[PDB]
Amino acid sequence: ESECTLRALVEEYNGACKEAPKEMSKQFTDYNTFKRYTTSKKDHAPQMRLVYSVRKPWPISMTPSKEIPLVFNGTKLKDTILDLGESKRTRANIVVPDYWSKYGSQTSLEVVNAILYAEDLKVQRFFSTEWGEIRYGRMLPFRKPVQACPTIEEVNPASIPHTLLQVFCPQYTTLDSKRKAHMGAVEKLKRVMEPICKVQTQESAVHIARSLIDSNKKWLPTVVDHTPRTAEMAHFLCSKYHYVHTNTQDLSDTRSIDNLCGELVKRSLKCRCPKETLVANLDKITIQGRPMREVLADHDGELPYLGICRVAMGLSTHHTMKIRSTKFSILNSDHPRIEVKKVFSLSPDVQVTIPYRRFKGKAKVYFQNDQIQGYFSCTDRQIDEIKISAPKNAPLLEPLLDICYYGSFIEPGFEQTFGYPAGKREFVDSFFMHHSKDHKAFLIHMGLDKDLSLPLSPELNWKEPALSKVCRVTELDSTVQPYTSATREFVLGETLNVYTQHENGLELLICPTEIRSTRGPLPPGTNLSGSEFIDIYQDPFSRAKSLLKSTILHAERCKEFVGNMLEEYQDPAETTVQSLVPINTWGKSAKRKLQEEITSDPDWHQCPRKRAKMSYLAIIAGSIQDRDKKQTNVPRAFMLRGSQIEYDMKATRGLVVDTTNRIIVGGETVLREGKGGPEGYVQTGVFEEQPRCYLVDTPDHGLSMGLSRFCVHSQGRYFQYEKKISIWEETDNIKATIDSQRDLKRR
Amino acid sequence: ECIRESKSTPASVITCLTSSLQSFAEGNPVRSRIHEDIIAFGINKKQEKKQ
Amino acid sequence: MNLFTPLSEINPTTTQELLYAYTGPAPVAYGTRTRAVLENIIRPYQYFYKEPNVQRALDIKTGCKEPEDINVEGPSSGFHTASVLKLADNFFRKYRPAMEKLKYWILVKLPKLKYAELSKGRQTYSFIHKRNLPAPIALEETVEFLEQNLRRKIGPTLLSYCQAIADVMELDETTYEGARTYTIKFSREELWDQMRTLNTMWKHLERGRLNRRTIATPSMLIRGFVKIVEDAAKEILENVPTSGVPVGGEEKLAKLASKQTFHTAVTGELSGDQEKFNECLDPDAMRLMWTVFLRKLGCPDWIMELFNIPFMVFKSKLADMGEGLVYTKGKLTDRKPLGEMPSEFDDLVRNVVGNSISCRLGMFMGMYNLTSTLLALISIEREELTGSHVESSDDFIHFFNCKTHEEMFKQAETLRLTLKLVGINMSPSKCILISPAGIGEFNSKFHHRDFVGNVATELPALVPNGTNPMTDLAMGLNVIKHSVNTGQMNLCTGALAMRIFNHAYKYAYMALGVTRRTRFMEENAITPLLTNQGASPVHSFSTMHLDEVALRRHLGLLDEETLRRILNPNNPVTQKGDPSMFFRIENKMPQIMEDYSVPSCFKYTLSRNRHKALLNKEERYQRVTSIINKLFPEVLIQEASAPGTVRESLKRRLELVVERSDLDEERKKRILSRIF
RNA sequence: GCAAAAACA
RNA sequence: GCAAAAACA
RNA sequence: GCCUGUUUUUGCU
RNA sequence: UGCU
RNA sequence: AGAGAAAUCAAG
Repeated sequence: ESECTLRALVEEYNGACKEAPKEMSKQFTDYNTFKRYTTSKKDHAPQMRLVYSVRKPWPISMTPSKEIPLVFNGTKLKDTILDLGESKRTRANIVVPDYWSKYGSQTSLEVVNAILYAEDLKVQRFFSTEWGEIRYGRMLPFRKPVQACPTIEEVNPASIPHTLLQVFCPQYTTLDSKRKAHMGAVEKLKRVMEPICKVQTQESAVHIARSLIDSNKKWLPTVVDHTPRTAEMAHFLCSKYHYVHTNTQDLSDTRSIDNLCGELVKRSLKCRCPKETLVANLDKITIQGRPMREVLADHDGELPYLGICRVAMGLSTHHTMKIRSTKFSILNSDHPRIEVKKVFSLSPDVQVTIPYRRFKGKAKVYFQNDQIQGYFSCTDRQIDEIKISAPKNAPLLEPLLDICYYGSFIEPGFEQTFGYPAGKREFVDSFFMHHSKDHKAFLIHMGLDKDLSLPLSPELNWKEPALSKVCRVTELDSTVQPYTSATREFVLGETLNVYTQHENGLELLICPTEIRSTRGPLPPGTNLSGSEFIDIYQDPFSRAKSLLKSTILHAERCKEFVGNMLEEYQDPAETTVQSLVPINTWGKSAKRKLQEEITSDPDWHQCPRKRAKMSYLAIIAGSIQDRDKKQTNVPRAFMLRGSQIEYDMKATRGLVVDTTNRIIVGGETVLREGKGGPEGYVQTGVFEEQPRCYLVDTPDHGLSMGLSRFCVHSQGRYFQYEKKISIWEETDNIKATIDSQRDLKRR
Repeated sequence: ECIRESKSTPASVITCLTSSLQSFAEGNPVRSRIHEDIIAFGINKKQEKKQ
Repeated sequence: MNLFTPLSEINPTTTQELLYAYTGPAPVAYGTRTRAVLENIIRPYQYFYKEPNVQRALDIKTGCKEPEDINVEGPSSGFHTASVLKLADNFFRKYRPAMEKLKYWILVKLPKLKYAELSKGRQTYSFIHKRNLPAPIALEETVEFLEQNLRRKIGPTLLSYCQAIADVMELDETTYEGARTYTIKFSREELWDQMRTLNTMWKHLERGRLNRRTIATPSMLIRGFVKIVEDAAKEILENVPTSGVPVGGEEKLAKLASKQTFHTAVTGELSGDQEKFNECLDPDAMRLMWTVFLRKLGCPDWIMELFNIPFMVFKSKLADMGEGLVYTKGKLTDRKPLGEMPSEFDDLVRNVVGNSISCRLGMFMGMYNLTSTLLALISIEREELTGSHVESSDDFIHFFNCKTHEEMFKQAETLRLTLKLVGINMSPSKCILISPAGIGEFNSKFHHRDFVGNVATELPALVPNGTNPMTDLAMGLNVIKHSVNTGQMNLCTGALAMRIFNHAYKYAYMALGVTRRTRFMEENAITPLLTNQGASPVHSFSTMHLDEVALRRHLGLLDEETLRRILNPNNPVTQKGDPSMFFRIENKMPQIMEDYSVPSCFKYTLSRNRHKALLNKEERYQRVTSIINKLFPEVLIQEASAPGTVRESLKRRLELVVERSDLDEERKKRILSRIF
């Protein structure tokens, strides 16, 4: 029973105290030092003894057990003649495991399933991949770090220990540790290790879970546009002579996170000084229950908007400069790619300044597109050499023209017009179309030669024979691949431009206003209630729910919202409010009701029911009114625009329901009368002895009961969280102080 | 919380069900695939069995 | 050799695999190391002057030589002080991010370094037992020595350990008390000599050399000091383009490929080695380079002193001579010390300190691979050199991009001279330059169009490991898989290696032919069903990564009834001697302790068939660690931080576990009654 | 898994 | 963290 | 007997 | 006492 | 004897 474990622990503690009178006078923190003292497990050349060791009379050492017969069918399975130690001393014949393969006690099938869980996952993963057709061919390897094995959930390295602590020993954690843990991974890991922990020891299960949520990237030679997303199958699907075609999609939420980040960046560029707006909004948005900073840290993707948001949070980005379908990486350059504000005065009133980027000094850029791989060297706007490793007879139109656009080498466009300039995208499209139908600028820029050794044909094809050949274009003699030695650190511009710190300045890496990507689904569980952009939601129900959660749960936001709606001032949620209420004629009555409710009760912004009534009145007040219709009295309830959802002033039904016990907004209990934590908790105390208040079992256990004071245990210390009485968080008070300092500095 | 688990229908499909419920609540009747959807709809089951 | 030089289908670079006699025996060393040790001692003195004058070189403390004294036609021991200063300044001015990372490491990472990192080493010379001992044993005995001579406790950090080492040096007499009981005495001079003593010893089973070389090991009194400088050098080298030592495997190949850009008219590729390395490098040059790095970083004086301790200790090194030079009268064989009778090393008699000999020049040992790499890299940074350089320790490759051949030759000679300025001599017979680049070698990696795979560098790992059938099969198959992934072995070689490994692995476990195991299985009607039992292979080329048991279960080759027996966690074969603790996810009692066995019955332990007090002390430490792990599940995921000593910490933890056990109050009282 | 004399997955 | 093995310098 | 540094493979705590 |  | 190579094993 449960008492046997306590008995065993007590006897172990007593024996360790008696058998080791010293080794406990040391501090507990000395464990990190003396856990490594495990000598006498060392051995030398076990492989040079295996043949003899197996062929010894008694090779196997096991504990004394009665399940192994002394003699079975004339063979002596075990030997107890010597018994020098008599404990872990009896020796067994080499055939004992073979004997046990039969004639042995069995185990439940659940145990067998639990033991082979990860190996079975690997086997089904192998037998579930489509074994395609082998495509033999010469291949130029690309050495990159790739994930060793797939993970059930990707978590940033800082949050792995807290996730494991929440999975295995929640009773010895604090609320900060719980907040830093990935709760989705916690649930997945708990479900996975429920049967596994019954057959694996503590450390074995801990590190099995760690491996299930650890990336563990390793460098391997891969094939471009054939990345198997994991090195589990590289020996089968890849080599220097073949690949096996496979059809596997991403099945990852990185695309949705890109969509969310793109919406945030696009809406942030429309305000004043977008950088701090984006930073503040990223600190107020939560996907599922995880803060946006942590989920950005979790997903280290190649995508542009994800990279911009990761840089805004101080993290790194792996994004590479991409033109159409060709990726460019600067091997080394004298100066960063500069930009020229080429103004076009084609018309006096109609003039557009279209800026392009070029090189100054010498530079060497690696390019990759499909199977085409190589590098080129340039000086200023002149190409010196190009080396390409491409399959024979391949058309090199698009990669070469992407190179020309990247370096601004050919000069029909950029500084010129080849026709009136209007917008960046139109000019780029015209450039590409013009050079697609007229690709002679490359030939007049590079020159022609009659040598047959040069592989680039005048029609921009690889190894096709022709009378003339394109000069200074040769085959890639040696493998070339980008590699950065120093840890690149990125700089985010005030206009949300991602820069890389080059020696002589700043190198542009990601630049919005030309990142073309259509809108996509948002990540599930996204919470925009605390952010300034609720209109990102495309669903009226979600918009209304987020707006009402913002107003109800916080008094100051309700104050600001009511004030802006009543006085027609600019509000962050003007678009949402205008899109929620149909075109009506209740604005004047709503503003009136606001006036009498404010005058009658100056102390209204403390009862959530009053906040709900004021929010309803303000939402109607800030609605889009109709001109050619006389104003009417505000109704008790109205219907959301383009929907059958009812919003009610009395909050008896529909979108908001305020029962005596609790308030429900959009089917979710936002506020509970006595058991809730809307204002949060603060730590308030670390002690080595239990304080004078209740000790909860786990941090989440104390978060549900909602006591005024409770403690948690974590490595011999007690943390007694009580309550938050301040009406502001640390982040925005720090923001206010920093802005006040900088707004005294400006004079 | 799972009471009875059947080998025919693994209990991991409750993740798919809850994901669908949340997506539908968020105004998205159709949602992107998740890993638990692999053994929920027999994706690549024909190829698995054949191989 | 003409059979190894194809001309039509493949090139000799691909056949460089054939220039390997591996799978044959590796050479061993037999007798006295005294001749080799004395030769390594005398070589730095022979190279200081252009004309070998050993007697005039033994009185030199710091090896600093004028630029006109630097030998250009042979090895040159010593450095130019002004050259070292200027080149270190140039290397600091460039690669500013590397210096920023160095500052980050000094401020953040250095204070968190623990002296338990010293336990990761192999056999270490012990100044107490005058022998070679495993690093944990030597570290623990050194910690006890410091604790009982300074009458205080040593902090877990490495800085505290180094400060204790420095503090003990201030004492006049130090004593060591240890269980057998026995007491040994150290004076300041005796303990200083033991601090600066390197234990020399042969290097066995080394391939690729005609002559046997001698390896050395330092004491724990200086390994800690070397650890800080090595970590700082690694931090710097990870952020400089010209380094090749901190990266390895495929990352090193990617870094090399990033520099194989040949676009100018004359594009050379110089690949060579440095001759007489580890003995032409004065530690004072490394001192000066580190001092310049720390001065230009604004570092205080204490960090400079800490960085300069190890190189001075190596300037005062005492290399342990062997058991004597071999002397013969007729056909006799007698071993005599250096100074007994004349030999070719008579000039070094004055440096004899007991059985050890001093040497103020050179390093004598590769204890500063990263620092020597940094010293090599600082010399590269100069205006004349415009090519790409990669240096690991003493193997380097250089890529030239020059307009004319004469400019390339001038750059190559400038490279040679600037290496010689800091005491690094290019091996003339081992450095080869190809004027059109495209063919080269670095760390035995040959590339012509791409880095060609090198078979026979993976053959020594193809033997079964000898732990147990499951572990042996798993690691052999995964080694073959890694060789396939890295491009060393292709489809055919991978499959052939799999077959050879499988056949040897089945032989080693008595699974082929008629053996005792096979006879017992036959007479008792036991079908094998497993690879180690003689069954047909289940693993294939595409299934190297799959576990045997899971794959057999999936394919139906292993039925569930036998699975219920093989994977029994209660089998006597792999039963543990003590109970183990188990987690219980979402349970009233989250920890249950019970007897356990390794699930697989074929993961048995083979008996091995044959400072004792320190070993009992290790066993006591293991017991304390086991009880701490049982009572503190959270130290398995994060570092231990509970306050107080071990006894009180576990006492309160055991209590708190009891009051949450959900038992009766009086039962909790009776459990607490018997807690010591 | 659906379904029955084999199709879907 | 530990243990075993391998390659290179 | 079996150093130092980097990388890799496996297993166990 | 049995590796192609 | 031999193995072997810059000196060891072939006993204490």
